[PDB]
Amino acid sequence: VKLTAELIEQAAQYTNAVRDRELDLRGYKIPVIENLGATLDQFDAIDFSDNEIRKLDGFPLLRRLKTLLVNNNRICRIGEGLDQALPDLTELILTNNSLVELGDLDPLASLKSLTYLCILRNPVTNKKHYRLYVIYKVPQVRVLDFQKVKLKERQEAEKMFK
Amino acid sequence: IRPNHTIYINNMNDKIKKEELKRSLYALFSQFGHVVDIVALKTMKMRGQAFVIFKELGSSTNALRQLQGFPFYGKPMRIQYAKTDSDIISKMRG
RNA sequence: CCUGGUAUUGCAGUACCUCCAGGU
Repeated sequence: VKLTAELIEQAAQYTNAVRDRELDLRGYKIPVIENLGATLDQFDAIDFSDNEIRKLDGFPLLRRLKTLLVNNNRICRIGEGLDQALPDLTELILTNNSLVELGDLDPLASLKSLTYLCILRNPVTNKKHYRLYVIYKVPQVRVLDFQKVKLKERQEAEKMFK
Repeated sequence: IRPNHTIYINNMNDKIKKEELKRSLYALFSQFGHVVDIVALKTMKMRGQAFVIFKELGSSTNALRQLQGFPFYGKPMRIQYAKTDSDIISKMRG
């Protein structure tokens, strides 16, 4: 069940609860993110929850995409050119995925508008200094794992890793 | 209070602006199923609370058990099944 | 809107939403 143009065209399309245009791509068992061209850059949000995607990569240039819900997939790596295809990405929800090393979260530093980030229920979470590492390497984030990035944490992350 | 499509949350940090609260609520609760809508006001009466509505009932029950006391913006949230059925649910059913 | 501090534990359908001081 390839993510195909035909698949996207019959997919529930609606205005979500936070007033954004969202496309519903839940529970299709998609393994690879591809063929997004067919959405025609018409969505503010794309819901990819409960699928089998391994890597957050493969996006076309999508100027309107601001929210990516990627819950319960198998994300173990993040693509390197994400800001070049998603310039205004502001919210990224990665709860319950497979990111294991702090260094695998490095590609998120290039998403200049990224403000809401959630990486809960990922092995990487239990790594020593996981929170400070994210704060220093992705300073554009204001809310991390539903907790406010505070000044004291920023300073503390400036010492360690300076 | 029987299982319900809508969950009632209280004990929330009322300093978060309304639109940010609703967007984080949506994000957090999307992991269990499609959230149809969220009702949250900052009036004196309703501040620190929110109603989260899900398409599927199993999603509401799972959310309730798994996020009971989850630290959200600094406080442990308290979740419960809503007393009544949500207007949106009643309209979607009949 | 942003810092501090402070009140409120309340079952809803929303112009907006505690108050106090400081910053814009």
